[PDB]
Amino acid sequence: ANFLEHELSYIDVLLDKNADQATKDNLRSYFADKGLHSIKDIINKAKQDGFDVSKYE
Amino acid sequence: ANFLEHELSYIDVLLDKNADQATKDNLRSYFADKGLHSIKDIINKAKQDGFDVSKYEH
Amino acid sequence: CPEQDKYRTITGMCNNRRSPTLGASNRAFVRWLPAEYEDGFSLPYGWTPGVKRNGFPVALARAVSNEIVRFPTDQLTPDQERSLMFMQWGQLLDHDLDFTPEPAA
Amino acid sequence: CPEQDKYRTITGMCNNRRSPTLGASNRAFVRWLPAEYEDGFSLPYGWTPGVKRNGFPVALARAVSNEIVRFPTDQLTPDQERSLMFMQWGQLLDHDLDFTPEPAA
Amino acid sequence: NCETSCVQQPPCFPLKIPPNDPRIKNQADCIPFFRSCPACPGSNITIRNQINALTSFVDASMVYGSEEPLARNLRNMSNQLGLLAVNQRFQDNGRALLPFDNLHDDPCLLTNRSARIPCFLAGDTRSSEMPELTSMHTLLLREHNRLATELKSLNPRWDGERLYQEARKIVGAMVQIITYRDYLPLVLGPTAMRKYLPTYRSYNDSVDPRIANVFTNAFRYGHTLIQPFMFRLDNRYQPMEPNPRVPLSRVFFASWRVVLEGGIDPILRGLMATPAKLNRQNQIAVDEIRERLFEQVMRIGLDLPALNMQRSRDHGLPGYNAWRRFCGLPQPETVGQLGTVLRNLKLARKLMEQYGTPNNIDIWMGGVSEPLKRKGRVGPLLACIIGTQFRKLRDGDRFWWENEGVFSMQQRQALAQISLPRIICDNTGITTVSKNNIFMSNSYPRDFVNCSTLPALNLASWRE
Amino acid sequence: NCETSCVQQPPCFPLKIPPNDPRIKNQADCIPFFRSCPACPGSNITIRNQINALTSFVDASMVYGSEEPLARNLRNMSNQLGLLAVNQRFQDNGRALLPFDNLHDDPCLLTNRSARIPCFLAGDTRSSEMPELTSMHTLLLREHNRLATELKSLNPRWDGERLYQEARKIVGAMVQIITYRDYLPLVLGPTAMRKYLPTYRSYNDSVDPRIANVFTNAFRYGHTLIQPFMFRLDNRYQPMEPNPRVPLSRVFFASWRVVLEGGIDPILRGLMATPAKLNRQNQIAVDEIRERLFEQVMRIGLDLPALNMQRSRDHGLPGYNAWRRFCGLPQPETVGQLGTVLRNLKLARKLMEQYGTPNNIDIWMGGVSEPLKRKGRVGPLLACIIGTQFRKLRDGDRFWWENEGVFSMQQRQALAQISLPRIICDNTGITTVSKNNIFMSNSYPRDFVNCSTLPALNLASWREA
Ligand SMILES: *[C@@H]1O[C@H](CO[C@@H]2O[C@@H](C)[C@@H](O)[C@@H](O)[C@@H]2O)[C@@H](O[C@@H]2O[C@H](CO)[C@@H](O[C@@H]3O[C@H](CO[C@H]4O[C@H](CO)[C@@H](O)[C@H](O)[C@@H]4O)[C@@H](O)[C@H](O)[C@@H]3O)[C@H](O)[C@H]2NC(C)=O)[C@H](O)[C@H]1NC(C)=O
Ligand SMILES: *[C@@H]1O[C@H](CO[C@@H]2O[C@@H](C)[C@@H](O)[C@@H](O)[C@@H]2O)[C@@H](O[C@@H]2O[C@H](CO)[C@@H](O[C@@H]3O[C@H](CO[C@H]4O[C@H](CO)[C@@H](O)[C@H](O)[C@@H]4O)[C@@H](O)[C@H](O)[C@@H]3O)[C@H](O)[C@H]2NC(C)=O)[C@H](O)[C@H]1NC(C)=O
Ligand code: HEM
Ligand code: HEM
Ligand SMILES: *[C@@H]1O[C@H](CO)[C@@H](O)[C@H](O)[C@H]1NC(C)=O
Ligand SMILES: *[C@@H]1O[C@H](CO)[C@@H](O)[C@H](O)[C@H]1NC(C)=O
Ligand SMILES: *[C@@H]1O[C@H](CO)[C@@H](O)[C@H](O)[C@H]1NC(C)=O
Ligand SMILES: *[C@@H]1O[C@H](CO)[C@@H](O)[C@H](O)[C@H]1NC(C)=O
Ligand SMILES: N#C[Se-]
Ligand SMILES: N#C[Se-]
Ligand SMILES: N#C[Se-]
Ligand SMILES: N#C[Se-]
Ligand SMILES: N#C[Se-]
Ligand SMILES: N#C[Se-]
Ligand SMILES: N#C[Se-]
Ligand SMILES: N#C[Se-]
Ligand SMILES: N#C[Se-]
Ligand SMILES: N#C[Se-]
Ligand SMILES: N#C[Se-]
Ligand SMILES: N#C[Se-]
Ligand SMILES: N#C[Se-]
Ligand SMILES: N#C[Se-]
Ligand SMILES: N#C[Se-]
Ligand SMILES: N#C[Se-]
Ligand SMILES: N#C[Se-]
Ligand SMILES: N#C[Se-]
Ligand SMILES: N#C[Se-]
Ligand SMILES: N#C[Se-]
Ligand SMILES: N#C[Se-]
Ligand SMILES: N#C[Se-]
Ligand SMILES: N#C[Se-]
Ligand SMILES: N#C[Se-]
Ligand SMILES: N#C[Se-]
Ligand SMILES: N#C[Se-]
Ligand SMILES: N#C[Se-]
Ligand SMILES: N#C[Se-]
Ligand SMILES: N#C[Se-]
Ligand SMILES: N#C[Se-]
Ligand SMILES: N#C[Se-]
Ligand SMILES: N#C[Se-]
Ligand SMILES: [Ca+2]
Ligand SMILES: [Ca+2]
Repeated sequence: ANFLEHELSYIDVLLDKNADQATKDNLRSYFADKGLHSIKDIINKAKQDGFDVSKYE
Repeated sequence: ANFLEHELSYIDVLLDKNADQATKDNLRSYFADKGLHSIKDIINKAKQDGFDVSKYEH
Repeated sequence: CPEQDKYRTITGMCNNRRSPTLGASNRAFVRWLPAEYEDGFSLPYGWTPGVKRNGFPVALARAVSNEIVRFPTDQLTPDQERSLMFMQWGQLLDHDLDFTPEPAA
Repeated sequence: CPEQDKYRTITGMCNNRRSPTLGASNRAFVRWLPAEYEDGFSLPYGWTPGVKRNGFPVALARAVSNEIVRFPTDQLTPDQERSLMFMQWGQLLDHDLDFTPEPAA
Repeated sequence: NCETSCVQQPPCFPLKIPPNDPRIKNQADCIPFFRSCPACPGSNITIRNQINALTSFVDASMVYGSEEPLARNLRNMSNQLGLLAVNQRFQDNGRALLPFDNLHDDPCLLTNRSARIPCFLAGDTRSSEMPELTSMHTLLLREHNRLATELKSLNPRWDGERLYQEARKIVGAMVQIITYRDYLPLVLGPTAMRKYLPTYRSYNDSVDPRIANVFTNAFRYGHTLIQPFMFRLDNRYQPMEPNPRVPLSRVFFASWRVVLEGGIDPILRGLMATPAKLNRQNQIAVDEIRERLFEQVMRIGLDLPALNMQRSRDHGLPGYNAWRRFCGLPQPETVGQLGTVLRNLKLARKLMEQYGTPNNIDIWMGGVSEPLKRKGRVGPLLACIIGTQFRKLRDGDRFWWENEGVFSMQQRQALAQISLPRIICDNTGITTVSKNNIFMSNSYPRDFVNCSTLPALNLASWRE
Repeated sequence: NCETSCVQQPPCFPLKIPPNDPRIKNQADCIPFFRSCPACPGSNITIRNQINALTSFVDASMVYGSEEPLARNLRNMSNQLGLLAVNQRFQDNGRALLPFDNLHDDPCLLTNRSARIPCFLAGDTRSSEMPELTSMHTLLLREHNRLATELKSLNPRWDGERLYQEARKIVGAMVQIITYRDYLPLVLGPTAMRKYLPTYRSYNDSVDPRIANVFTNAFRYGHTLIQPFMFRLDNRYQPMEPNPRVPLSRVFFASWRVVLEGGIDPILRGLMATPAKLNRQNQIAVDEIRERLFEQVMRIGLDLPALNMQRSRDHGLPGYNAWRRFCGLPQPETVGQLGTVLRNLKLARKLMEQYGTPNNIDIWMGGVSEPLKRKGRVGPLLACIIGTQFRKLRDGDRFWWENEGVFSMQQRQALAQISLPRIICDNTGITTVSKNNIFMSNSYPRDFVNCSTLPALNLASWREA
């Protein structure tokens, strides 16, 4: 289950306005295989598993 | 265990007044291994599993 | 296992002292090869409609029996050198070796 | 298992097409001999106080370590013809081959 | 419920019906089949495997039972004579019948309903399946009691436990001797017998004596030997009137025929003086087992060959070529190669039509298709499997009759005189029996001798 | 339960403490032990057996993982470059470290508390157990990314999936080559290598490639090779001050040392330029594993040799003589016969004092006691078991690198150039590496060459039109 620290960098890509739309959908698909279906689900999972997520507003 | 037809003959031995004392102990012990601890347990098991035990009733 | 004994146990337990279930009753068969199931581990070939075995359709057991095994029983060939007791000892012997349980009703 | 493929699966599934779990992860080890347990099927030798193995007491593994394995570590013999990388490749390779899970507390 | 439903839901694996079936025109029907019990039920992780409910050893557990409660129930516990229990309602011209079992759904009762004769109780649950089998069960019961009686006379101090065990040990040895001296050479033939069963050295505790899963299917080669009738013969080896030739589909579970149509003697004579069916490639197995198996006691007639093939799939058995390779035999890839292997391109074409490759041929079907070794009744594949199994059962049996310490050298000299004809003489009303090897001898009067010509078992070395 | 309790209750099988133990004075204490998970839990019918959580094949599953979810978590999914994921907070003089794992109970955190460096994430869960191990994991991570990078440049149309698989297949082949060409001959020695690993013919689908239960214990022969220190060396192969020789009891789970005490290069140089411990009959295993195993992260120091022997009992393994017989080797009954077999009557006397018969000698103890085959580091018993295992892994592997159809004949000619020294040159700041066979070469400068002298892997035959 546990959110992994390197997966925090994926949250950045998904929020990068200039990140490619295909690139985001491949990450969205990756997180959907783990039961995380929005960016809000991803950020909340990272919070619960112990990561500082305060930089996401 | 279902009660077996040949085990009816053991009920006869246990009731034979002139049957050997050790012989009855052998059979008492055999039925005790099954969880049949009286002759009432033996004859009621024989009833439920299909055989007539009224032919023994004293 | 007793270190000395005189007779076989009923279950077959302790015949082999180093591995005492070996040949004893209510144990798994040994496998001489790896098992071949539709799913790798459980489902028999012919369970799932359309699933092939090693690139080939699974043949209905009854079809195989119909086309291969069936013969006109008027053609029956008696064995000059074997009694019917020869088949019967096989079945009696089989019943000393293996019974495979199934579920009931 | 797909009829044609190009890469290994991650799990090892389908490497062997006739028996597709063989060498795949999360499966039982194969045994080259019958297993030897105190009770025939489950309990290890040394489990029950006083139960012998093949007519002899079971030795505390720590006692065997104490009496046979221990040595003054400062007298260690270096291997002239092997690097320490030779041990390290063994452990890395072992980690390609087997991990035996145990229950979590 | 697998017996009535054609739905494929655990634990049911019913046999589907092909188009243009010669019996079952309705493709929505099926032949019933329950999958064998898994060793580890419910498991994701394990590779499914089946259970042997019996002792693998050749120990006459079909007489004595393979579990301790059944073993007690089979014994006569009313005295210290060390006897097996006998039928309390019926005898066979004065001699013991097997006791009756108490099954909640008794198939034997369904054969002749007016007769009300249930299935017999024995060491193995299948004792009633054909009366010829029942007769052999009965013979061994009698032999035990006869031996127990004779040993009691020889050793008056011996208690019931000692008598039972000593008799049991003898019966065990007799089954082993008959099997390995007389029976198996006629299955395997001389070459394979020498190859798989070389002369006994000694007990080897590293020989695994378990039954292999494949042997449960391979040893059903014997289904090819089965004749479509039960034959009964009078004391002159003539037909026993009025019903000398009963169709097999009318003897399955027909325990009443042992009890009421004149006991075991007519059946044993029939077994001795009738040939087995020959397995031929165009005549593999008879319609009494292929079309009408157990049709008296079930909604539909089963197909025993089809069951065998379904059962090998249930057990996850590899196909023919994998077993050929296991046995060190050529593995044919093409129809032409399979033709060479079978000496029969026509049969090869039929097998390839059904299976598509010789890799997929079910072990029974492939096994029984092969031509027979010289003087054997199996081909090389089945000879390997069967021979390998029986070697393990001998060499991995700590109580094998020849193993140092099981019997004295005198008891062994005595046991070497046993034979199945002798056992029949000693426990039936038959006074003329097969000569030679009983399993070859099949023709009255040519192959027959008077009982008095045969050497008895001398129990003098059991004195104490 | 089993970590802190000395009560013997399922699934715990603690090792009891003998009287007059040299370390554990308290006889009421114990060495912790959890029995390995049964394949069929709770069963009265089945004979208990253990599980392998990994692919038996030599497929670099310690890099890629043995389960699909782990395998995707180890990948860099932010682009189509086909890369493995790398640490996002730390580098090693510009190079990738392994990503950090997220464990509920992280042992690595307990080694240096101020440092707060958790265990690494890898294909296998044990990657942090020694930093030397970690270094090898890190090396192979880098080599994957290097190959994926080079193939991207060679085949720009290839997507992330294709790049990852092609790199993965190459890494797999490199592990197989180093294993069978370089490593195993120095384990088995030439006689046993010829006997158990004759020249590859072709893939055989009737060879069972499973790991045998016994191999899990037999292959722990390598515990006899372990040296009581981690050695770190600078770029002149001199001791890296301040701590060039760390006791092993201070490196177990010490992931911080890779991150904060100067990366993988000093550890790899140490591996290359230090000898292994020789296994001798009177010097079987060192006190850092026998007395202090994992003592930094646990209530008590474990005994790895004792664990091995307890583990063989847990797994129901037959004793020494049954395995000798299996292998077709004489079975000694008497102390004198065991003296002949061990070429060592004194060791034979010790073994018989403990076990009473050679039938009961635990397989590891018996295995590692045997004198070594000429030019090998195991005796005949272990060579049979290990040799048989690795033959099955080669011949029963459909994707073995030599098998027809796995690589082109050109890719095979290219892969035959690979070596572990070359891999080190390509993925570290090291410019001088072991010559020869890396596994024998152990002395700087005698056994060392410049990286420039070594042939690189030419990927030109992976070009796709
Ligand atoms: C493909 O590989 C298989 C398997 O090979 C084995 O493993 C590989 C890794 C190599 O090490 C080989 O040396 C091994 O043999 C080969 O098939 C095997 O062929 C041999 C020889 O034909 C078979 O052995 C025969 O076995 C007969 C049956 O008894 C065996 O099994 C019982 C029960 O387990 C046992 O008690 C007995 O002792 C035997 O082991 C036996 O009658 C006969 O004399 C002979 O020993 C072996 O069984 C085969 N195994 C399998 C799994 O099929 C192929 O030949 C090989 N083909 C190639 C390379 O083309
Ligand atoms: C007591 O009986 C055992 C078992 O014998 C087998 O079964 C009986 C019924 C007969 O058929 C025998 O012919 C059978 O061998 C004997 O032990 C076996 O001895 C042989 C010969 O030394 C051993 O074979 C060796 O095995 C080595 C290891 O690899 C084998 O296993 C792998 C793993 O499955 C397999 O891949 C490979 O093909 C081998 O089969 C091998 O290096 C070597 O070349 C040779 O094949 C065999 O392993 C032993 N089995 C056991 C269970 O220990 C005893 O010799 C016998 N003793 C006496 C006095 O009779
Ligand atoms: C009168 C003779 C015989 C039968 C009637 C009969 C029937 C069966 C049946 C129904 C099975 C089970 C089928 C299934 O897979 O559900 C079966 C299995 C076995 N056979 Fe049969 N058989 C008769 C005769 C013989 C002879 C002569 C044999 C051998 C020489 C023989 C063998 C076997 C064996 C070993 C089995 C499997 C037993 C198991 O349960 O493990 N049979 N037979
Ligand atoms: C470099 C240091 C090594 C260790 C630290 C270490 C430790 C262990 C431990 C703790 C186990 C489990 C013990 C138990 O039974 O509870 C263990 C098992 C295995 N080893 Fe170890 N090992 C180190 C190093 C090596 C080397 C150099 C080996 C081989 C060349 C080696 C082998 C193995 C194997 C195969 C296992 C079993 C793996 C499994 O779970 O299946 N080890 N080791
Ligand atoms: C037990 O043996 C005695 C003596 O042979 C006999 O009278 C009795 O019928 C037997 N009983 C059973 C159940 O076999
Ligand atoms: C059925 O059993 C009775 C015995 O009570 C017998 O007379 C009759 O002939 C049997 N019927 C058949 C079909 O043979
Ligand atoms: C993925 O690759 C890019 C480009 O190399 C890198 O900057 C990024 O950190 C990587 N993400 C990982 C390894 O999680
Ligand atoms: C622990 O780590 C700190 C910070 O990384 C380092 O300065 C220190 O020397 C290390 N040693 C200890 C306290 O074990
Ligand atoms: N009659 C009887 Se059991
Ligand atoms: N016997 C078998 Se798979
Ligand atoms: N595959 C198997 Se057991
Ligand atoms: N491998 C074994 Se038991
Ligand atoms: N004994 C066993 Se698997
Ligand atoms: N230290 C010692 Se032996
Ligand atoms: N039991 C079943 Se599918
Ligand atoms: N024999 C039988 Se079901
Ligand atoms: N001795 C006896 Se049962
Ligand atoms: N072999 C014999 Se009986
Ligand atoms: N006809 C006859 Se048996
Ligand atoms: N069946 C035939 Se040819
Ligand atoms: N011809 C042949 Se396999
Ligand atoms: N070879 C043959 Se059947
Ligand atoms: N057609 C046929 Se088999
Ligand atoms: N074979 C003959 Se006749
Ligand atoms: N069997 C014969 Se001829
Ligand atoms: N699990 C146990 Se003991
Ligand atoms: N030090 C000691 Se033993
Ligand atoms: N696990 C099993 Se059989
Ligand atoms: N930082 C990290 Se994974
Ligand atoms: N070394 C340390 Se904390
Ligand atoms: N290596 C380990 Se736990
Ligand atoms: N990945 C691929 Se084809
Ligand atoms: N060269 C090699 Se494996
Ligand atoms: N081959 C060798 Se060392
Ligand atoms: N740590 C040290 Se020296
Ligand atoms: N344990 C420590 Se620093
Ligand atoms: N083991 C521990 Se705390
Ligand atoms: N065995 C011996 Se020396
Ligand atoms: N003991 C010894 Se070397
Ligand atoms: N070398 C590297 Se990232
Ligand atoms: Ca038996
Ligand atoms: Ca692997």
